[PDB]
Amino acid sequence: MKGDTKVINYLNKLLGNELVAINQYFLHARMFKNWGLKRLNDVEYHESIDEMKHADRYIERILFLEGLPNLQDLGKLNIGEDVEEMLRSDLALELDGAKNLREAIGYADSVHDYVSRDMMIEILRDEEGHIDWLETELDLIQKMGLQNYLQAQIREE
Amino acid sequence: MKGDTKVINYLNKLLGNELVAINQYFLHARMFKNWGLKRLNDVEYHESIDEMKHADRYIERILFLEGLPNLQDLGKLNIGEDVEEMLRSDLALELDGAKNLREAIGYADSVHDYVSRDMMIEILRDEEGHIDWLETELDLIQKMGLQNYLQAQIREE
Amino acid sequence: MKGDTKVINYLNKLLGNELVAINQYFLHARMFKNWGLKRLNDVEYHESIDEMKHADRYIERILFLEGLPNLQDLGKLNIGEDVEEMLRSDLALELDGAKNLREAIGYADSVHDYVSRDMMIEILRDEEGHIDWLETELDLIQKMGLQNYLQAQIREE
Amino acid sequence: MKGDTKVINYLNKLLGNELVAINQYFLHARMFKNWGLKRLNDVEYHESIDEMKHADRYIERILFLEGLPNLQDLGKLNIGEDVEEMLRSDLALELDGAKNLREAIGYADSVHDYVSRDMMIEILRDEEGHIDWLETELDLIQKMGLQNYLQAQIREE
Amino acid sequence: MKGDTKVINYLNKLLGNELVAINQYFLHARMFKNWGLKRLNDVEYHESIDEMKHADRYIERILFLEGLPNLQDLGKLNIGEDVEEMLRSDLALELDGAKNLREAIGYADSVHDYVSRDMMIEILRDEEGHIDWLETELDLIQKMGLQNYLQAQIREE
Amino acid sequence: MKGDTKVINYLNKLLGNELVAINQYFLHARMFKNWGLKRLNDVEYHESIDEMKHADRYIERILFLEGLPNLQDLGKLNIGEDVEEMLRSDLALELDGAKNLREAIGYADSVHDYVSRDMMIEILRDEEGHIDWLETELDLIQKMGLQNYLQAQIREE
Amino acid sequence: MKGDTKVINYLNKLLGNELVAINQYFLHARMFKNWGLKRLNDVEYHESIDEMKHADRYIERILFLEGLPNLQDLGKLNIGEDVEEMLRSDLALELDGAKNLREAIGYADSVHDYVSRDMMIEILRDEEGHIDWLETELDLIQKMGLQNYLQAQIREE
Ligand code: HEM
Ligand code: HEM
Ligand code: HEM
Ligand code: HEM
Ligand SMILES: [Zn+2]
Ligand SMILES: [Zn+2]
Ligand SMILES: [Zn+2]
Ligand SMILES: [Zn+2]
Ligand SMILES: [Zn+2]
Ligand SMILES: [Zn+2]
Ligand SMILES: [Zn+2]
Ligand SMILES: [Zn+2]
Ligand SMILES: [Zn+2]
Ligand SMILES: [Zn+2]
Ligand SMILES: [Zn+2]
Ligand SMILES: [Zn+2]
Ligand SMILES: [Zn+2]
Ligand SMILES: [Zn+2]
Repeated sequence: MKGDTKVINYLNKLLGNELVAINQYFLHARMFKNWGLKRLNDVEYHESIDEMKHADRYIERILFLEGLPNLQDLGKLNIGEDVEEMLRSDLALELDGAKNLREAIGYADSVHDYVSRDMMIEILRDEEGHIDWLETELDLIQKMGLQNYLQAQIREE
Repeated sequence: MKGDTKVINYLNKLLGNELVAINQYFLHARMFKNWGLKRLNDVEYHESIDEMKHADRYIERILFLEGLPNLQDLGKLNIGEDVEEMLRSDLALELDGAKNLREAIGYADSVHDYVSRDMMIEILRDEEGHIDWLETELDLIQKMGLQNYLQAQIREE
Repeated sequence: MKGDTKVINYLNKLLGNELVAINQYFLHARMFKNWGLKRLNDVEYHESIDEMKHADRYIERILFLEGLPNLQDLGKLNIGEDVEEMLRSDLALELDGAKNLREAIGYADSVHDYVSRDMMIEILRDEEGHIDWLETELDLIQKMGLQNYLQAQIREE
Repeated sequence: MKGDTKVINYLNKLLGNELVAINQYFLHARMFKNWGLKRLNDVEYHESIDEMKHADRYIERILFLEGLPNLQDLGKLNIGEDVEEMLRSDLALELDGAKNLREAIGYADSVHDYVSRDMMIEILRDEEGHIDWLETELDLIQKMGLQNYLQAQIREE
Repeated sequence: MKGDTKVINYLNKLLGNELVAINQYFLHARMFKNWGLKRLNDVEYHESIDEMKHADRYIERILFLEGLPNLQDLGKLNIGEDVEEMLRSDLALELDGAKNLREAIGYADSVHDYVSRDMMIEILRDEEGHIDWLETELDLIQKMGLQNYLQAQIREE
Repeated sequence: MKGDTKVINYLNKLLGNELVAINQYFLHARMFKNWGLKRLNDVEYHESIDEMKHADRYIERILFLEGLPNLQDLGKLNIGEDVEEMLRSDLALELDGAKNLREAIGYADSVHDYVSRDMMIEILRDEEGHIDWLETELDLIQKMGLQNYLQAQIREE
Repeated sequence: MKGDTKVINYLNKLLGNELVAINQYFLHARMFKNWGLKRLNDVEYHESIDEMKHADRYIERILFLEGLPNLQDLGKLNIGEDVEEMLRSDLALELDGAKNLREAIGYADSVHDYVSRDMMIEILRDEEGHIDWLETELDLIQKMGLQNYLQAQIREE
């Protein structure tokens, strides 16, 4: 069913955001796992899988709309070297992604692509969940101190 | 069955205390949940449901005695901005509540409303349990320090 | 994640509507139960619980958006003294609430708060169910007459 | 297998009767559900479904006989505005349809289409059950009065 | 254990109230069953049994206190001839019995018979439930009229 | 609850679309079944049931909004005579219906009927699935040729 | 445990080959799904998951050896527009990848990194499975012709 060209361009842009987040969260999860921070590996691994499922939904929607999914153009990763810097980099990426989502959702409504919009709102709700988790962990580091915070990560929850 | 007017007035006063406590505990619980303090969310939410059940018991008893439950006049909430201030505010509210309960219990006995009295003694028992929990947590903060105490709240028990 | 100030104000106003509805429905449920109208007790009790669940969603959303939930300012209850008066008061209240809901949903969209919008649309759907139930009962009183209507309430459904 | 032209014409006539009855019973059922008359929604929905299965049987039989089922020419619905008027309209429609069935059954026998005949007799048996249910409900309205009658419809059977 | 003489006298007075109520409720229940009012037979039979368990508790307590249970002096029954008169007679009897219970409870406290007191308060709680059921039924008769009220009694609940 | 008059008009137009689609998908299904194309019978039968469920949602919504469902005015069927023509006819009908949905969804938003809008977006989502299925089948016929395509339809999936 | 620098570089190169394969196979899988070729969607999806699992083993090994996994530099995708082109492209990618693997396995042995070698031989055996499946499918297209081959993909296996 031929979709609106600019809607397909926005979906490719959001797919590009999910591709960056997949790699960044998956690498962060295995860095945490290597350091023995099991709880953080578990959450970040599951965050990584959520972004993979988001990428799948964009890929299928784009193809349904008769566009060409662009899995070629990976954007900048910001890996970071310590726990706080890693979580802050994830959070910055998420806030940028939500901004792009909000734009695409408004546009999709104005051209009456309500099914693309409905899918993007469900994805945005998941992203707000990822944001909440990141903001909360960053705050906990501040309130209990990094040493207590790291000790809390060693067992799976 | 027409009840004593002053007993109905005391029951409405106690109902009013429960209404404040329901709101204060429920909001505290969701504040803790938002901060990622799961154990405190769990306990405060259950303390909140306990007060809801107390409020139910007063409402039914007042109607049985042919009075008019007053759910309109909400007393002052004292929310607080940090863990210790919140728990201290719940404790202050509970202690004021137990005082009113003791007074009503004595009076119900004087006019031979022993069933309203039996109900109030059971609620007072529950309130002494909320007080015990609050006092103990405040003492733990002091003994282990705030950072260790916060760390201990992040997993459910 | 910092929310739009006016969205938070709308959320607090809708929360205020839920708090009124919780109390009014709960007290009506127990009045019905005291009169031995078990079926009306059951339905009104379940609507009060639905409104409690709505209040909880507003509270959690306001806190996530970094605002202050206002559980202090209870609006006017209109209790009523007989079955038809009580149902009509619940109806007027629902209709006023639905009006404020529609206004907030439109505004959430203008500022791209699509998750708050998506939440409030699910709550609106629930409110339209409460309205449908109230309007239907009111029409049944008219069609079968009050005595038959009361008779049909004495057994739980 | 090439069927008799007039038999196919009769089958299309009866299919037309079924298509009117599907819509009329379905709409009556949902009108009853909207009014809170659950018992009547339940019966009329199930009659609607009976008529749908009758239509399916005509369609398949016409196809087997190498004819063209006509689902295009919808006959006149008579919806009605209150319970008695709705039931009486369903009854008039069923009586008309039974008269057409009797004629078609006679004709199928004279051209030796005994399988079309046997199908139509099983459908006529179901229609006589529909007529019996309608005649009985209308008589109950008279005997107990409309107010008691409507009260009797509010719960599922 | 030798009990207080007046406490035993009060226990025998209350036992006497129970013995009247057993007979009156049992006979009312069977009168209702004979008339085909099954719901009322069911409730009144179960009230009869409650009173029997109350009597058993008085008998055992008087024996433990080294007193002589008096099952000889049956007080006045007031049976009544129609549903409302029967219920109103049960209610008057229960109100009288509650007044005697209140007096005995006050007295047991002043002589430090706290276990007799605790038993009597549990019995008073059950009696207030009996009073509530009666008051509610009598009000239902008024609100829906006697004919609808009797119709509502023909099936078991 | 009194709905917006133009919303009810749109709901009636959409209902009219579903009614055409019910009949056309149902007749196509049984034509495939008669031809021994069991796979196509199964899919088209399930699409017809999907449109019946859509039609039920429109009817209940219009009644809730105090409108009159119009099941009388059946639009034009285009049945077709061979597999490819029938599929193309279903596709043209679906695309016209999706255009009407988009218009109604926009309008519903402008008058704040967010629950009617929410219902229509779910239905649109289903229609886009119908569309995808039809487009895919039509492309398969071209890719593998009609003879292989027919062969693939004889067994149930 | 500090690994050999050139081993880590080989590991990063092979991880790069997996990242290309994950994307190419996943998009191919969803392209097949869109065309209604379910059997091809299923196999290519499961091959993509295989590559994801390989990527994970490289990442974990590189971190264990204290190197930095490079998930930033994505190599050239060759997507293709029809089934045969897409399969040939996956085949070319696989053969290039197996070449890089053979080279790395040899070198791991020269520097006594036998655990890296053991991991890479297991991945190579999986890659030879992917190669076998692709060569086999390409040969089937030529032996049965593309129309029959496409017909054979529409049902899942
Ligand atoms: C186009 C990019 C990718 C897409 C679309 C994608 C997609 C998916 C999907 C749909 C699943 C199934 C998840 C579920 O439903 O449970 C999955 C699983 C998985 N993915 Fe990816 N993924 C991508 C990239 C990656 C990358 C780069 C890694 C690198 C580690 C990875 C690692 C995994 C792992 C370990 C699993 C679980 C496999 C298992 O044990 O079953 N994925 N992926
Ligand atoms: C008049 C004031 C209230 C009364 C009398 C009341 C009463 C009740 C009662 C009786 C229950 C059932 C508890 C049980 O048996 O487990 C309940 C549950 C609940 N209440 Fe309230 N409540 C009141 C106010 C509130 C408020 C202000 C909130 C705000 C959030 C709230 C939130 C809840 C929640 C989330 C539940 C659990 C419902 C569930 O099962 O999911 N209540 N309440
Ligand atoms: C009119 C006179 C009385 C009648 C008609 C009556 C009748 C009955 C009946 C029909 C039962 C149920 C029996 C069964 O099927 O198991 C019962 C139970 C019982 N009765 Fe009576 N009774 C009378 C007087 C009394 C008195 C004076 C007592 C003094 C204690 C008494 C004590 C009990 C007790 C303890 C039970 C068993 C209750 C339970 O635990 O379920 N009854 N009676
Ligand atoms: C107003 C229009 C129609 C409406 C509203 C309607 C509605 C429905 C509904 C709600 C169901 C039950 C679906 C489920 O939940 O599984 C159903 C079933 C069915 N319908 Fe219709 N339908 C309509 C027209 C038709 C027509 C013209 C046919 C012609 C055959 C038909 C044939 C059937 C059949 C065979 C079933 C399944 C019956 C069974 O075996 O239980 N319907 N319909
Ligand atoms: Zn995402
Ligand atoms: Zn995310
Ligand atoms: Zn309390
Ligand atoms: Zn408390
Ligand atoms: Zn609500
Ligand atoms: Zn509501
Ligand atoms: Zn029929
Ligand atoms: Zn019929
Ligand atoms: Zn007793
Ligand atoms: Zn009693
Ligand atoms: Zn549809
Ligand atoms: Zn459709
Ligand atoms: Zn691989
Ligand atoms: Zn491979």
